[PDB]
Amino acid sequence: GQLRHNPLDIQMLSRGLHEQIFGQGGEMPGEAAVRRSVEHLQKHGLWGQPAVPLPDVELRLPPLYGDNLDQHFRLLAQKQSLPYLEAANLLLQAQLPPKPPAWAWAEGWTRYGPEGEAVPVAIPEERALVFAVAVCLAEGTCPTLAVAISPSAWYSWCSQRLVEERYSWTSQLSPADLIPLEVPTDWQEQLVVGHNVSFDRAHIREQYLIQGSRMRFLDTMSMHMAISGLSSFQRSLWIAAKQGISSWDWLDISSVNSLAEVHRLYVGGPPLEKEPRELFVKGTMKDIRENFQDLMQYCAQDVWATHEVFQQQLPLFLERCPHPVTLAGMLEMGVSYLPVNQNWERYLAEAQGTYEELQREMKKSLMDLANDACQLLSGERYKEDPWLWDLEWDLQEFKQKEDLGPCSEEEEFQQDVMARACLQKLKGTTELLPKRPQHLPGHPGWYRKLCPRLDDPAWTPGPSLLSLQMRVTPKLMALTWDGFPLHYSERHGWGYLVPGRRDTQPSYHHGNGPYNDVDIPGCWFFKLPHKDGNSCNVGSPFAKDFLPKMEDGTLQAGPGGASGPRALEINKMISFWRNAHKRISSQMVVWLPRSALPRAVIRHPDYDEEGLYGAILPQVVTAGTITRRAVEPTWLTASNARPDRVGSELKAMVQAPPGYTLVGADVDSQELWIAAVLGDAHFAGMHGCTAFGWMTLQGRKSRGTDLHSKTATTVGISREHAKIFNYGRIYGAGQPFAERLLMQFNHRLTQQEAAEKAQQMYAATKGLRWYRRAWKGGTESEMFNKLESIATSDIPRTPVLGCCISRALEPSAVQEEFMTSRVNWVVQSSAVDYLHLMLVAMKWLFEEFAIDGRFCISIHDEVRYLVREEDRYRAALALQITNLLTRCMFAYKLGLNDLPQSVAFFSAVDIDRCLRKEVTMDCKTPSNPTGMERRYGIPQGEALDIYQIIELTKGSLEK
Amino acid sequence: GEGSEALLEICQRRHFLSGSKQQLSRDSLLSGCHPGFGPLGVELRKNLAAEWWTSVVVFREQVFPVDALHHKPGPLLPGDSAFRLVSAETLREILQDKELSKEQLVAFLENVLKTSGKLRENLLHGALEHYVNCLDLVNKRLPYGLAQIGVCFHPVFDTKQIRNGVKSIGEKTEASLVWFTPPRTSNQWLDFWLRHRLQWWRKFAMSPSNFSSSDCQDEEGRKGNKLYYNFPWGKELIETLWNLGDHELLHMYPGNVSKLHGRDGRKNVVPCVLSVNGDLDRGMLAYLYDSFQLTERKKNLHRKVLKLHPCLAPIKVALDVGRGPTLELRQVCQGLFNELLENGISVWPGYLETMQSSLEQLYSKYDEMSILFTVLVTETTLENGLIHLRSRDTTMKEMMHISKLKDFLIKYISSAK
Amino acid sequence: GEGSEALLEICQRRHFLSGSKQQLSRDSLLSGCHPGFGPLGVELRKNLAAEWWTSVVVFREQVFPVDALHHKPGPLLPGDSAFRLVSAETLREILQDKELSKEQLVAFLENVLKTSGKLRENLLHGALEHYVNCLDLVNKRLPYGLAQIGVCFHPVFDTKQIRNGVKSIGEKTEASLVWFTPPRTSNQWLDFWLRHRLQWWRKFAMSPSNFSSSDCQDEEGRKGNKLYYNFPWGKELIETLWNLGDHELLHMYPGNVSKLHGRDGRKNVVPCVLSVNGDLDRGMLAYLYDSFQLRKVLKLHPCLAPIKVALDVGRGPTLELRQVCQGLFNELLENGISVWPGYLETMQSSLEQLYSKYDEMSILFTVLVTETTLENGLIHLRSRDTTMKEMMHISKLKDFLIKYISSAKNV
DNA sequence: CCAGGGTTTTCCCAGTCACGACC
DNA sequence: GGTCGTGACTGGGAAAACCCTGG
Repeated sequence: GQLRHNPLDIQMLSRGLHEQIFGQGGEMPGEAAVRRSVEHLQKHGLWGQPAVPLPDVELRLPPLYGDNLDQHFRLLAQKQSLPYLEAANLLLQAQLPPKPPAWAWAEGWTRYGPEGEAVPVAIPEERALVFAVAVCLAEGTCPTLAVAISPSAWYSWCSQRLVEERYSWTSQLSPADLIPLEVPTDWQEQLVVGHNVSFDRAHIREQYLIQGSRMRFLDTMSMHMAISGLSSFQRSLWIAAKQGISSWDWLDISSVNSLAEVHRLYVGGPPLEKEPRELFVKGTMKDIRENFQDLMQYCAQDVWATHEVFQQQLPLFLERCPHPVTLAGMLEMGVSYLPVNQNWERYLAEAQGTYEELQREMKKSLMDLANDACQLLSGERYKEDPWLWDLEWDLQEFKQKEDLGPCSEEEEFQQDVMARACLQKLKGTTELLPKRPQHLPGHPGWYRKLCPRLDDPAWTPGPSLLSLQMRVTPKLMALTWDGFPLHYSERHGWGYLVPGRRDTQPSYHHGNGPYNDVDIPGCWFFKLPHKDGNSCNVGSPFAKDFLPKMEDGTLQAGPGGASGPRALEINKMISFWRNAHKRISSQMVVWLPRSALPRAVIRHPDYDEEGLYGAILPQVVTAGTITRRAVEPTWLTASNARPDRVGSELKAMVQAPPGYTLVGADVDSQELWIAAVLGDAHFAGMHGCTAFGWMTLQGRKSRGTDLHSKTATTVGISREHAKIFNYGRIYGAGQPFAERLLMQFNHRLTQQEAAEKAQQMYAATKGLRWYRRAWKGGTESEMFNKLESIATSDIPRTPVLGCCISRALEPSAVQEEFMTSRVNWVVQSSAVDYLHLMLVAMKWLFEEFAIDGRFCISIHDEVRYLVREEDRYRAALALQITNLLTRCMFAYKLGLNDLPQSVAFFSAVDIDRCLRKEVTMDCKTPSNPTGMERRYGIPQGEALDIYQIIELTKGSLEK
Repeated sequence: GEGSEALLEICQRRHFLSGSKQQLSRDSLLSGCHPGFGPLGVELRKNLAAEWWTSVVVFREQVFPVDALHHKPGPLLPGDSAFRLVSAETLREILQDKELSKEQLVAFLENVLKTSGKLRENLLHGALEHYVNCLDLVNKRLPYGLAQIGVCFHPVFDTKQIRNGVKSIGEKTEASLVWFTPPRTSNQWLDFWLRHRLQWWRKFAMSPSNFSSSDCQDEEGRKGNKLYYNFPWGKELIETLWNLGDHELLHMYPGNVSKLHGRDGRKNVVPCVLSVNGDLDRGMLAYLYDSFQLTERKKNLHRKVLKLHPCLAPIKVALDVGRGPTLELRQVCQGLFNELLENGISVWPGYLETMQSSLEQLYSKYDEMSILFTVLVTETTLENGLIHLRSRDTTMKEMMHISKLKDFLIKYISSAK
Repeated sequence: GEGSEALLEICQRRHFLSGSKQQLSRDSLLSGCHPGFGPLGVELRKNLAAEWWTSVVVFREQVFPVDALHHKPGPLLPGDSAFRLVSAETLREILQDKELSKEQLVAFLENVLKTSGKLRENLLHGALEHYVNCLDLVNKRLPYGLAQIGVCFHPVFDTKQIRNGVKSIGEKTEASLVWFTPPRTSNQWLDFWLRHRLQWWRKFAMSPSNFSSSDCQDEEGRKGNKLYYNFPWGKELIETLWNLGDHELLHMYPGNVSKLHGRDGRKNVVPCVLSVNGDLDRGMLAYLYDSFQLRKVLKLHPCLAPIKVALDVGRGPTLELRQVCQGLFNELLENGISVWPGYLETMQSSLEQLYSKYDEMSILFTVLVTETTLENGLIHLRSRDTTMKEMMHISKLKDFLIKYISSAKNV
């Protein structure tokens, strides 16, 4: 029946599914390839181990266009990007009218005529635009000025915050405080290119309606990254070389992502201006009022530069990215939407409060020891302190330029007047001493810098500028590693001093040292271990990696019995929110009023009238990574959920409005699967051709043969170590890395044998190198050879959709350098194209069956869609069939004509009301000690598998 | 104990608590039967009460103060174990009149028991007596709260000192908050107030880790919490919170339900009562214990000092005179004294004492009193207007201009919070 | 009589006095049988106590605080008239067992009376026990004084309503001052304190002429002076001054007489005791009675008023006005001005009615926020004393308020 | 008798290194 | 391996407060 198998006994797709999705017939592999593959697998001895068959799945698909998978995808992509490319070419080939004479002064939009006539048009009416937005951050995040360009003429928009001067404005943004840039219901859809368009997008008025109007965007920064981008190391070296290894031609075919540098790289000409006054970054609303003309001129200059880059760039992008699916997906990664209810403000309050209280606890614990350290200055008691001796203990001199009886009432008044006058007389003696005040003299040198100066507006009493990272904090706490006092040198980082030097080496100690170069005679300076190897200096003892060292007895607080462990526990508590508090609290929210909410959301019983439901539009650079990934300052870097990190529930606070539920999933072992499938296509085109491939696909993690376990079995080390080594190897690492990590995980193995162990371990995994040169005899030799073949080609296209690598990484310019970056680029760019395929398929499938759906976020592998409550499982079925289609297409591009069932469907299409890793976890955070059902009352979502989905949905897509 | 003994010694010596060492037992201090407090102790309690009142009533728009009569006149519910208040005039008339009988005496005692008043054991029952009027005050807007600081009387049991069956009457000053909340918002406000109280007690503490919270339920299953302090001998209950529900509220006015309904938006409900009561005296002793370091790490740490939070220390600054013209310097010191008094700063009149104590001795004496700063006016001060300041925590000597002392002190006290 | 009843009704309506009209007896108010004061009354008493404490303890170096417990344990001298603290358990147990005769019951009652604790009637007794240590506090230098603002308890024998020997219990809060002074210049100190307290009481009054002083002498010859305020129905005691002499001190510690001596100059002598005692509750009533003039508005002195400024929201969008009002409210609270958060109420009562209501509550100034406030930054401000409406910059409201409070204080 | 030449001190800002967040 | 913030520290330059010079 539906059950079938491959020449390597792997459960493939069902007969109905395979017939629908693979046409009919194919050039099946020959017996010679089978014999070679079997011989290979036997040689490594991973052959035969069967697995419990996965249940057969049947599904009749909606009509698949074209006469092949690739043709169907391309037809869909043409349908998706038909209007957007037309508008893009319309704008690219169009006469640009002359710049306006003088920018007018009227709230909102204003149209500028060819001769300079100015007319306020209610809304722009053009199919394409290039947009620059200006934000006066001092007076909030409301947008201020907009100058727009179009085929007709320039357009200008100014906020009310510049025209009229009210007393105060609402601190929470309303939809009325944005720009009316939309086409209300001769054409449909519009394209607004721009530089860092995500920044410009967030101030567009209609992009906050959840109904999901038809519009897309293109970031020229994304295009530049995709075309002539630079890595982190590449960017650093570019900047350094401009300020003042071989194959330096790449310095001439790339630049950083600032607008001026891109202008120089593409069109060159005169260097763009900068406006050094930087009024928008720092200024005043009245100041921007007075200097309108120059600032608007700079905005229009930015618009013109962006247009120049876009026009001179768009043909090149298609010349290097000739698959329409790539552009179509790049359109859909920039339309992210996240809904946020009234629980946002309470979240900020709770996070800030918890952070503040823990900060106060830590700071007072430090200050207590700080103040007591002053009492070691009198009597020269600083000298004998084993820890506080080398700090600054120098004072500063103050600069300079009987009986009884009651009283009569008149006498009392006279005495009061006399005393007051005598006091006021001395107040005039100011005519001496420095005019600029001194800052706490008398206190020792170390103390004065800790305290703030009284001229500071936010001054607080005492040494309140103490954090655990300060170089004097550990000595102020007097930490003693293994009963040896600490010490810091900038030549070898932190460390501990062991007394016993008579002028060498220790008599009775071993460790990272001694280092005779840093000499404090009488002792030796060893080095604390780090998680990055001995070549790195330990920067701050109060670090995460020292948490095991708190309890094990190796590390002692010294001047405490329990403060130390509490100190590092508080450190780990507020570490994340310390960094994230700026951008987390700097986000924009447009609380959509009840008027603009959908009818259904209001009709829903769980709707709240007093509550406020709003949304956030993430700023995502669609291609900000050399691997063409997305870049988002906060959400791509947001902690998921933990019970020991403050503010770690940020993702969970993203909640659907009433009447909507989130539907999402996550790819499984994506990088490893792509490596395996590439290796299989390279060897014989059969799945499981390589040992790595079988371990990735049919590997039995429960009992027996699997990728993570098998490496451990060969080496003989713990499973966790083997997994770490395998991830490092797929990222690309050498033998010295392996030997260092092996010596780290076990101090009982000597390097003399550790080197042999590492070389044998690598030989088993990747294999040796014989000269015909390539990788042969290794369990993963085929995939490494395939990756290097793709990387070292003259024009390395992505294996899947053929988007060429960034021209700064071409072999013609780098040659035998940056190999690791390119080989990683192969896999990661394949993954990004895979995400694009997923998104385009999802868009088509949701448009085909009139599913009311929207995009939540594309967190690399993850995909989350926001769909209405009633058709929640229909969206799940759409996602599952999308996964099937995209994986089949991925296999077909390499040429394989079959796909295993075990990967044919998503493992868990999660339905939930708040984004989190699992629908089950309540994620009781330190800022929400009770729980989500108790602080905000969300239920645990339902997670479904393919069989459950087809059973609930009857395996159909219509209503 | 030795550290605790030293702390009790200091609190007696520098006039923090009043009484003799026999009366200064831990049980006496905890039970509400201590002989009294020293003047500095009264100042400390006043400061703590002021901070609590600000943080609870001042910064809440829906909370109002309430005053409970110190006694509850009868007739009372049967079974009450509270003491009875009897006028001495009635007893004098009873004992002087020789025409009375045994039966007349029995009838008189029955009448006294049936018609006697009681001292307040808790602030809650009297607080509810003002619910109708206070509800009218806030235009029937629920939630709303009533607060009150004052002394409540409790019984004390003992076995060693009690010879002739004498049951002692103990007094304790209590801060009570009655918070009337909609039933849907029971645990919401309960947790919120627990968090706020724990933050308030941790805010002024030198070592907040010794403060703790613990959840506990009553015999009826209504939710509650108890907060403790880690004394050198163990935790002591310093504050309790209970979700009383509505049993007490319905029992107080059983007549009609329509008078006691409260509005939560557009709906009228009978509200649930959250009662928050804390032990001021125990907390004062606890802050005294917290301020004193129990040194048991650096072996060379002398100078017993009382690191009270600056907003709670009883006397802010102290003045002294050095060598120079006594009359002019005294005029300067009196001027500075009046100036610092006019700005809400408590000042210790140290320039009046004629003892020529050594400077180290005076520094120790002012430190034991937990004085934030030591101000010294000398001949140079009359010369140019520079004054000295010895910070309690730092013990470092600095100089500031004499007109710059007022602003520095006010900014210090304000921003310390 | 109508005016007094009208004023009592006003104080009851606006939460100065608490309880029902029948429970609000003028005799009950004077004698301390009142059911309690309203929250506005609580704030008024707090302000009065603040001004008394500032005027007495803060500004004089020889006055130190003293804390006396509310009871005095047994045994007690016979003839004391204070309420006897009685445990109901023993009375019930004695009632249950009738085996004891009349004489045995009398003996038990006498034993209990000799061993019954008492509630304090005046802080004077408690202060003397603190004379030794508090004397040690000033290095034996005289004079020095003690003070304690607090409440006492006093018996009330209402001849109007007593049938079954029912004596009520009255509680009055009084401020005490015990000035241990050398005998040489005692009456000079007496005169100083007397004039000072007359000035203090007249300081906050609208018509200070209604306050008066009078001299008196006890049975033992101790000179004394007493202050009275002219309530509409008559003069009532508001504070008493007595030259107690040294009877109490000598009685207290009958052994080593030298230990209780005080150092006056170069000699050691027994000091004379001066007593200052006044009913802060009755003074609060006195000020309220003073404030009534016929527009019924309570013009309590600004330094003692319970509510200093009131806020409201005018016609316009609610949320913006509410946010601005909350900001202003927080700023005002942060700077030590007590405010009324009237901006929450939604009842569309007329501005005239609202002004009347706030004035009857003794509110110094009234701030209202409307759309024009968001337009330009001027807030409508109403003067209680002048019935004139002033528009002032919303930013500068707090400085104007604190200046008004200070200027009232120094005048 | 004061403006400045040169002196010094102090304030500030670009860069550097270690750290901890999602993949 | 790629990517993003941060904070503590630091060196060098710019702004502001001094000495005695002399016509």
